[PDB]
Amino acid sequence: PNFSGNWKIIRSENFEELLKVLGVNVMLRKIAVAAASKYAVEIKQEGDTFYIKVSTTVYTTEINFKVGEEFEEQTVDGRPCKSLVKWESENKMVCEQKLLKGEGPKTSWTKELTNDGELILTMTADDVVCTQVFVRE
Ligand SMILES: *C/C=C(C)/C=C/C=C(C)/C=C/C1=C(C)CCCC1(C)C
Repeated sequence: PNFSGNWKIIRSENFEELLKVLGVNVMLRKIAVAAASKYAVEIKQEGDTFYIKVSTTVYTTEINFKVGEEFEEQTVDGRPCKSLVKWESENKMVCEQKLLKGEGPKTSWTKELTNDGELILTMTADDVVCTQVFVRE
């Protein structure tokens, strides 16, 4: 597959519920949900190496990794973690995360390229799964 692209969000479900599990208070959850309404994901993929830039209106972050090699990023609620991405199939990868310090919910994410040109991101905290769908810009 080629995940490369400038991806624009078209749907976001269960994001507030995810943030609630992660301990974010109500007003900030609503504000974060609003920022997700228009956010972008830019992917450059070369073989098993990924460069990912996630951007909202006022914030941008980069996530760089090679599949199967541990790296450091942050959880959704911003806690530093160690991460490891593996393929689950031709067009889907899964990332397991472990907190660098302390305890907290078990978090992870997945990225899938569908056959109709959508990118599906999921983000999980314990029992709660957020699903977001993007198309290429
Ligand atoms: C592989 C693609 C990944 C890991 C995308 C991750 C995206 C996020 C962690 C998005 C986080 C956001 C917040 C934590 C609040 C502001 C809105 C978002 C959706 C940009």
